[PDB]
Amino acid sequence: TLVKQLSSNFGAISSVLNDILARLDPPEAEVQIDRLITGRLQSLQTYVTQ
Amino acid sequence: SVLYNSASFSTFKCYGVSPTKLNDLCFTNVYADSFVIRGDEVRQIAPGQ
Repeated sequence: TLVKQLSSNFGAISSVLNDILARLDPPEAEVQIDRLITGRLQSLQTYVTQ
Repeated sequence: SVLYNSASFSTFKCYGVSPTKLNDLCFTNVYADSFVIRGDEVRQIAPGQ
């Protein structure tokens, strides 16, 4: 479950971070990276809590 | 670079990608579509209007 969770867009432009970085401009990038970071963090915390 | 270094045009606002480094991504398909309107309605070329 933890590994698979990496494949979800979490509301951003695209799941794959190497494309979000390489597509949008930085001042725009921060936004689309934000939801991705928060989603992956919350997944990691659920994992460690169980 | 021909299109985005020709400043003669009036609006260049790109969605999901960015102009200056559009010369970086390799694309599946690109569709060119053209039409004629009044210059009031450049706000109606917009997602959600």
